[PDB]
Amino acid sequence: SELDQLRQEAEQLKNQIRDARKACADATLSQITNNIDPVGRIQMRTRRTLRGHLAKIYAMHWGTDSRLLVSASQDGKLIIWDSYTTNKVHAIPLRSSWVMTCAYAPSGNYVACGGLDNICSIYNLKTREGNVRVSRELAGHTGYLSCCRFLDDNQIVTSSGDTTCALWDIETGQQTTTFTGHTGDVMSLSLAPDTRLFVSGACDASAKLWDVREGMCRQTFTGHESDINAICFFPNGNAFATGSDDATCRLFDLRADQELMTYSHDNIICGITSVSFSKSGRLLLAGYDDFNCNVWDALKADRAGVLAGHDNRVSCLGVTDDGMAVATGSWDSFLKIWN
Amino acid sequence: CTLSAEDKAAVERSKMIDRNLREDGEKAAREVKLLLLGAGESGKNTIVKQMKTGIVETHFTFKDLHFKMFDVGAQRSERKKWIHCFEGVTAIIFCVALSDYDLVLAEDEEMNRMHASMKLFDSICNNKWFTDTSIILFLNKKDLFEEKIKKSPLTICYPEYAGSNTYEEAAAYIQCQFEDLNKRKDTKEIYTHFTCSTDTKNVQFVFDAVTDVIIKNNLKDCGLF
Amino acid sequence: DVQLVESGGGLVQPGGSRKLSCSASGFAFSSFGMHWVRQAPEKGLEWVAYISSGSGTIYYADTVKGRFTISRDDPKNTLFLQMTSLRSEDTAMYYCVRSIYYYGSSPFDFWGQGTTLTVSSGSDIVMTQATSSVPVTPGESVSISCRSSKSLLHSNGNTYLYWFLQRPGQSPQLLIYRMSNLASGVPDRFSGSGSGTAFTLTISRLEAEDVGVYYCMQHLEYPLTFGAGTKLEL
Amino acid sequence: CCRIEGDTISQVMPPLLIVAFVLGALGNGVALCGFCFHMKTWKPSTVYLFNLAVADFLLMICLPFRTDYYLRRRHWAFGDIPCRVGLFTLAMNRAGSIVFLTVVAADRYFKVVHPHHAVNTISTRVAAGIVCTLWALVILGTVYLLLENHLCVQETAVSCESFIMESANGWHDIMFQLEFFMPLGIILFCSFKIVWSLRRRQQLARQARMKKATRFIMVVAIVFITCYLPSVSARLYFLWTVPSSACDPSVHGALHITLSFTYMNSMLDPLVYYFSSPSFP
Amino acid sequence: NTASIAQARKLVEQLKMEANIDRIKVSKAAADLMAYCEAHAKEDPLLTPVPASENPFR
Repeated sequence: SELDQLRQEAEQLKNQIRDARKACADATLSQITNNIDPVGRIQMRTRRTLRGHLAKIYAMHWGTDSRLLVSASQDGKLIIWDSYTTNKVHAIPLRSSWVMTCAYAPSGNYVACGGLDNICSIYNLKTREGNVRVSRELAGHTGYLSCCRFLDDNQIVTSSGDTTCALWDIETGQQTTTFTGHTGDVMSLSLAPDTRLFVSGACDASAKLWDVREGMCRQTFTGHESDINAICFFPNGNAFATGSDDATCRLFDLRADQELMTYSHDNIICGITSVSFSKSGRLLLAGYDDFNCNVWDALKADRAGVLAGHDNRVSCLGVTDDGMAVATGSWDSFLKIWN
Repeated sequence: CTLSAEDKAAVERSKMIDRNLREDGEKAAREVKLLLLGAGESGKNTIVKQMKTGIVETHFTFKDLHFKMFDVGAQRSERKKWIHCFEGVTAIIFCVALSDYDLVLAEDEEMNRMHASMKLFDSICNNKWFTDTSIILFLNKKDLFEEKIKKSPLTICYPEYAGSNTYEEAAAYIQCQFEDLNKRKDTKEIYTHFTCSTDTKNVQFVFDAVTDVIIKNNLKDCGLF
Repeated sequence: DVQLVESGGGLVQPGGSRKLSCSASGFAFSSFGMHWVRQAPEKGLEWVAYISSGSGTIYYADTVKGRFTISRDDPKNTLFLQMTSLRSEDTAMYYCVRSIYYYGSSPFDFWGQGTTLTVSSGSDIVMTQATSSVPVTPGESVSISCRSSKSLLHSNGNTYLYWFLQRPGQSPQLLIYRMSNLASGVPDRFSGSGSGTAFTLTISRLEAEDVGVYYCMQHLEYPLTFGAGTKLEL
Repeated sequence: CCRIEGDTISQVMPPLLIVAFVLGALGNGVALCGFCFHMKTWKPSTVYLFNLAVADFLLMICLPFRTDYYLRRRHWAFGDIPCRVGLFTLAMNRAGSIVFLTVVAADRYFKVVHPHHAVNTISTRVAAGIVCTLWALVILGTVYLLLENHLCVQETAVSCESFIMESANGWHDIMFQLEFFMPLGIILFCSFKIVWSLRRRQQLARQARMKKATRFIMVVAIVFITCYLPSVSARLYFLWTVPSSACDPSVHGALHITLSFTYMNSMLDPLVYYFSSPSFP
Repeated sequence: NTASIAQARKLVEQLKMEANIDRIKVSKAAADLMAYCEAHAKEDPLLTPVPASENPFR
């Protein structure tokens, strides 16, 4: 039987990978980091409260100008916020109200969203007509589209619930690159700062590092015990952190190809919806199901602070590109800005 | 106050956007959200044409009441990752064929379509997001089941069934077996209706169940409930 | 395409009443605030009236306030300027101007072709241009300077300075909308700069396509005041 | 102007009104805090219940002075202006309590017997407009107490009363009687239709919740009647026997004691409207 | 059921390329992340709060 021989070879390869990871690990991040000063207590106050959504807010994204926001809720409305003045720049009515992701273009020209309609809809913000119209609708996913991220005005990577990540060409609307290999539904997505690689967290308790220009998985990261719902690169692009339903955040390194540190507490038992990093990467912000965001010392696994003030589950997180503020969205139809 | 002309005009635009958002929310608050569920293509389509590829939107108005019925068919993924989106629906319309008690699902060996429907109903009814959400259970294809129960007994489906091979007793037994999967009888109600291929009063049953759910909601507002 | 067509102009006896219409097509008329800007035969842009989106805010120039009436009907995309008691100084070519206001928006971006109406026979921000007409060689850089009585820099960091170019026999177009921001469809050879009350507009590698009268307008506070107009010749 | 010496009155009123005041004050304080602090968003029904609690609370605040009046053998030692505002508070908050019982009952009637009416969709704006207008008409109907004189002295026996002296009072008694009858009719009709409907729907009535809900729909009418019918009864008995029972001691004591049941009703209202509901915090 | 052989070959090829990856020591990666955190610590407004004059959300 060739199938049993190939299963034995796959088991041998997995054991070789595990042995190479074990032999390459000598001193953990705790053992080197325990000799530096902690960050103390990180206290943040709600500076703005963005009201106007009427259903559970499922996603958000910050602008690269660190002032403009976009948020998605089950109202069927994509509201673009001026976070400095608490002003609604745009309100985009959606064809499908079951939106679970939204992205904002780095140029600021476009907004994507997607959800249970299996379609990433690109919206042209800066039109000659003065309204926000659909640029195009990207179809081809057979499952719910769980995350989308703009590379530029013409390239976008969309995570989806068909156990498949996909890279699209917005000029043609065609499936440029298909990323396959995940067993469970892919729930999160995060682009590298140079947009050369990206990581995806799925429901197979695994994270995979893909290359955009070759379209095939480089490394696979395991260690979680439940469905990964959040993922985010470290700011230099050489590491990333995940968040799953087992109330643990794990930090993984691309070069070491290992898990470095678990950010978990005994008093936290609920799942993690959103994971975001600060500008320096020293603080890891994670949104949980117990209605608040916990700031973690990303180098020491210490609870640096708690961002409490949401009446329902914190579903989405976002730190501005200048690191000035963190914005938490939640199921109680509110967005809050913190400093 | 300490605002420019463009700042004041942007604030005015934001207030207009807030006004349109409030009107849209008030329009959507009077609509009835229904989640349509069932094990495969069993009776969803006949029910849909009786009132009227990702999620399917079905819009119909009955007695000056607008209904939003969502079909999550062909969403072949983990249900728990998107079933919390329908936490605030008015009721769940669960469609079950009565004639597939002896048919096989053909996806798994020795798998019954009826038992797959029981397992899906057990997962949906006792879900954490549907603790207080009522279920309008529809038992599709009663005439086909009535004419085929003479040829094939129900004991091949339920080994512990010892009643007569009649339509009424076995149909009541199937309804009781589906209602026994509700472990939250103190906080939710299951409405069961038997529907034929061409049955006109299906909408009225949905309207009555939705009206009972709306009465339950109305009471809470007065605190009375 | 975005188009604004004006109508209703003509010869009017003094003290008469006429109504101007501005039919809008090719854009979402309801979401745009709308301005009336007239230009007398002496070649000077003058702001007349403004109506916001939703008709919630209406402003008038001090010379037409209580005597002109601006209104819009968003169902049919028409802007109205009901004028009563017309005197000889109202003889001007009235432009219907399109302007939207949000963060990063470009107001005064589209101007209509204008309708010509003929009448027979203190605290404002003064906008000053030192040069009224200068000759320029094509292919060479030119600078148009503008000054303001009040500082146009606001507390929010925006300097509300607008640059308009009006070619001969054409409606004015927007070039720079906040003292540095290049407009849409205008070449990168137009650049604006300045600080406080001193302003400049640089046109490197000038062509015959740039020949016209250049106006500086402030949008810090109403009424909106234009410059005298710097004309480029040769 | 009469000299009644109902001692018994001075032996029952002080502790009765002390208990009514303290208990109603505690209940309404907790209820008002709950409505304004913890209930994150309001709905018209909450607005009505809150206004009812407000009316009863204002009855509670203006009680301790009347208690003393009753301690000092019915002698108002606080001058004229305070008694004119005391009677105004009592009457105005009585009429407010009745109006915000009738509005709660009619709101429930529409929420049960007509759940698909636009009247259930109106937002807190029109609810606030309704409640403000209701207070406006209650105030306009009870201001006459505040633009007149009621205090009377009989040999250093300062007396201050409205419902219990004698008159037709310029139709004040007819307002009194139509101030207990029309709300009675509305409350009974609304409760009858509510209970009858909830019974008709047998798939919902079998729950415990709809049983308790109907029990309380009847309890509220029972409490209203048993609290307001003694004072009305005594007043009508005095009216029909005005010549015979002119300044009768037993009749005067009866009126004084029976008006103490309305204050007890306002005490009871939080226990049957806020504490009874398991959803309110 | 012969189509599973191609899936198994693809899986073992992915595992074979994933095994042949040069890995630096976890101490070196930990020191790199620590150095990146220390180099940008002053320019982190969330970690090191800026004064209210420099805070756009004041």
